[PDB]
Amino acid sequence: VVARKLELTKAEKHVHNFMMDTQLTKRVKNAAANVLRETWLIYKNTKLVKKIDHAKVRKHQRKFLQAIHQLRSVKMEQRKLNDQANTLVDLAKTQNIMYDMISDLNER
Amino acid sequence: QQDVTSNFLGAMWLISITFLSIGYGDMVPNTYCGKGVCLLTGIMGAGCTALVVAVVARKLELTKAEKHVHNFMMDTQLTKRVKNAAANVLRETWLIYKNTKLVKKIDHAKVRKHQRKFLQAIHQLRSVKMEQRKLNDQANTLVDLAKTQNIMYDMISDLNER
Amino acid sequence: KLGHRRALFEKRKRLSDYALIFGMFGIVVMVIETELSWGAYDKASLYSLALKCLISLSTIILLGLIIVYHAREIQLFMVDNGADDWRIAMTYERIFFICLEILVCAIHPIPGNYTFTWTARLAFSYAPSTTTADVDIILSIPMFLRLYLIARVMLLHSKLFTDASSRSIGALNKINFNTRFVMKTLMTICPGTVLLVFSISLWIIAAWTVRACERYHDQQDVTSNFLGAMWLISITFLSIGYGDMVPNTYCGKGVCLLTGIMGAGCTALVVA
Amino acid sequence: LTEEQIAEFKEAFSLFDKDGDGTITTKELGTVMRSLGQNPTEAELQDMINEVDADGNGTIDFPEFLTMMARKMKDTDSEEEIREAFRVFDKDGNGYISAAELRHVMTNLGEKLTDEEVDEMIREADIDGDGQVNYEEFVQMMTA
Amino acid sequence: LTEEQIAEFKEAFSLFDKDGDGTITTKELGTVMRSLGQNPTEAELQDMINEVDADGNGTIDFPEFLTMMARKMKDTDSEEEIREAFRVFDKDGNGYISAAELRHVMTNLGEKLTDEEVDEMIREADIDGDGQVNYEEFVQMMTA
Amino acid sequence: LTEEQIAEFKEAFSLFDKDGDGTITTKELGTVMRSLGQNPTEAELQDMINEVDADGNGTIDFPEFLTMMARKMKDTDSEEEIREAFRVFDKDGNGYISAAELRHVMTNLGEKLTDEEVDEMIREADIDGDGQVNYEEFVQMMTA
Ligand SMILES: Cc1ccn(-c2nc(NC3CCC(F)(F)CC3)cc(N3CCOCC3)n2)n1
Ligand SMILES: Cc1ccn(-c2nc(NC3CCC(F)(F)CC3)cc(N3CCOCC3)n2)n1
Repeated sequence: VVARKLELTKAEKHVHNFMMDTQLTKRVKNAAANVLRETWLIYKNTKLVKKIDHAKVRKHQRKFLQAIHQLRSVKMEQRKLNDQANTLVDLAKTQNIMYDMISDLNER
Repeated sequence: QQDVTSNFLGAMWLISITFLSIGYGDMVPNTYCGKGVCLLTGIMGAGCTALVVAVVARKLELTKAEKHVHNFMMDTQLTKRVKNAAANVLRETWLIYKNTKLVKKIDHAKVRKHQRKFLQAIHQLRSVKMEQRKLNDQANTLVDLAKTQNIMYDMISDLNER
Repeated sequence: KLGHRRALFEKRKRLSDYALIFGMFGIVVMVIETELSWGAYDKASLYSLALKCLISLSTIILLGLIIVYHAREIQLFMVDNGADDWRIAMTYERIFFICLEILVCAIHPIPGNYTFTWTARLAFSYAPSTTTADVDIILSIPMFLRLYLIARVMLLHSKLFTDASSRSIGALNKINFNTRFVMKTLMTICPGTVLLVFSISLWIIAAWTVRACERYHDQQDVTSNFLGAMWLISITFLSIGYGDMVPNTYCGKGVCLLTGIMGAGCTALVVA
Repeated sequence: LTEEQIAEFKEAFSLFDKDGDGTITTKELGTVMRSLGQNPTEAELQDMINEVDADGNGTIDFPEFLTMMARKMKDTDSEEEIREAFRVFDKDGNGYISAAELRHVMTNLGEKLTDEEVDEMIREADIDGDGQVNYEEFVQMMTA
Repeated sequence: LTEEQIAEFKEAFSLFDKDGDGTITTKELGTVMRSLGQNPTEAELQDMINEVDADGNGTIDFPEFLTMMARKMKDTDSEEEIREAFRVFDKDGNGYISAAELRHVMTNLGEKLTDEEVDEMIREADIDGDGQVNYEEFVQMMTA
Repeated sequence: LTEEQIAEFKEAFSLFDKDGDGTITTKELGTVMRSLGQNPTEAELQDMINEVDADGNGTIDFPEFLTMMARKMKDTDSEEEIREAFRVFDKDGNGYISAAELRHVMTNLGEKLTDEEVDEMIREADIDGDGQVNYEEFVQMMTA
């Protein structure tokens, strides 16, 4: 009984997906912004400065990998949602429409 | 008075083995308050066990992207055995024919050994082919239908229109 | 660069094999020493030192091998990610795990002779008991934590998770070959073997551990009996009960709790 | 390159070929992917082999295969990671980015910069001379 | 209105529009709803977009989008519920109900009234003059 | 053949021929397969009929399948198994194998022979005069 009652209904999933997507869209942008910032700042500190301070360059090269990993993880989480979101589409709803269209095409 | 159930660690152990439904050990409450608390713990544990049973069956299943690689690995591993088995059966057939026809004197121990290995070769080939069929017909069942149905609907609509 | 990568892989694998060989020897010698000390010879004999110096030497060599292995893997990281300085690879998580490995692998019963006072409350009768114990009992049992090297050796020696083409296809599909993936794969290829090996191994290990703990405060030979411990572990794993056998020490109760939790997990898995 | 790796590639390189003709086919790949449980579209199947080619014939062979297998086996390549994180903020998809949303995101969206750094970044990468910033040219220039 | 609400509404309006043009398309809505897991029909999408609109064409913008957000946050204890209450007993979709149907329903179906109240209600609702009661006018008369 | 054996297969045949015709067609078999949960294609049905075809006719009667029976209960057949063993290494499907491939597989795959045995086998198999060996006749020669 508990396994029967655990799951949500259709109308609840239809809004759960909306909330999840709305949350994920923000993180997929924060991660990209951090990646771009780290790349630019590395290039500036390694080329434009007359002298070179290696501790700062090393710290920025360390943060670059963190940014890349976070972006990749968030994109994977975003991909996982669509696979279970598109499995809720019924078949008997469009089956009748396709059958009627095929019948009309055959008749005329 | 003897410091059994008034011991903090004794109460911890009692609650742990009452939640999990193992028993009571030497530790029984002397008051109805203890028995009430133990009953509450037992009911909560009985519910939580079923919830964990439901959870594990969902958390121990591969996602689609992992299936797409699992199938590739399994197929590229089975293709080798389906060839080793055939090599062995062909070898045994050739040796049987050679030792039974192209010789002056017939030695029967060798012929019997080769006829014995022939059947094992046949059985191994059959088993490997069965595993390959099982993999194929268990793998070709996770293809979605919404995209293909939409494509067919659009094609039917275009054909009806024109 | 392919040759350099191949050489690094081979060296890392060989170091892992040597580390496992040098850990199992120490565990076995500890088992023999604990068995024979309660009997033939006491702690003041020359055999005590003669058999603990072996343990200490094995520990030193094991620490050396682990450090060399970690240096090799840092070199491999530098090759893979395209870096020129090794300080880039040193984050907080890496340092924490290296220190944890060193600390876990650097425990053993040191040579010497020290004593300790142990008070326990007897079961089913609530009568106190006082003895004098050995400090080696607190230092010897934590040595079973070394068993995590078997996982590393098996994962590194597996041909199914090593082919270059499979790694390339997985990279194209944007998935990672971590330990969760391999565990999920073996839980589908063959779950019976996985659930059987772990059960038997934990069975003997915990049955010996309870006896080694509880032989001190036991006089009537109940929980210091090997078969009694085996029966106790069997009926605690399956949640039938305790019979008339309860540990007299908190070590026994901890071991029994671990057994019970593992048993509930295994029962759910077998249900699936 | 060790001979063992070459043989390991040639095995499962002989895959995707149901006739053993020593060449690739846009239908053999479809059959293989159907066998593994997928079913991509014709355009996607074309793009899969289009993204790695150097002759324009629409057919690759052992050299290109080994070329792609050389990569796709290491860790972070530090090039695709910056290839993305632009398309996230790139809407139309032609390959140009306006010079105002860049300032907005760099000043607002997470671990924000300051005005001096953003102004310096905009002053740099001014090859185009217009508001439309070419991010592809900014790559291979800031990371050459 | 606190600027946080406006910012949230603008962030939500950024959805349904994967073009950056600031204009809701009857195909963009279909794509979004397909992403969420639904496949409405073209007529259903047309009705959904035509339920609220200001200009003649099927175009909704942020000024045309923030109108009903305020209404949908409250509890619709208004004439909206009476609309479905009337429509339950309304067989055809024209919107007219016969008087005898009201008599029978009010006098028989649940916490029944007394015939005096029903006669008074019919006399007060004698706006049609024929017997084909228009419930919209009655709704406006009752709720004002 | 015992009386019980003769009376056997009669219920199965009646199940196949649910018309009283006395002969088995290519449509009743399709109906039976659909009943049991399978939906084979027309080519597969034709091939299944052909594999038990009496001489040339596209129909099966009661004397036809008695020949097939009492053969599908003999376990090892020692000919069909060698047939699939040859077909595994046969790529195109015409029914011919190159000699070099045979040498390679016999000297490399599985339990391996030595060059003397392989050379002797090829010399004894030189009943072709060319690279193609025509294993079909070789099967008859080997199995005697
Ligand atoms: C399971 C499997 C087997 C192959 N897979 C696969 N192949 C891809 N392309 C290659 C191009 C060179 C080639 F000769 F090898 C032919 C195929 C691309 C690709 N991708 C990238 C796009 O998102 C989906 C995964 N997957 N996946
Ligand atoms: C999950 C999801 C996302 C959107 N959903 C949704 N949108 C509706 N219309 C909107 C009104 C505001 C607008 F500006 F966005 C134009 C389109 C109507 C609607 N309904 C009412 C009819 O019964 C089905 C649910 N659902 N549902």
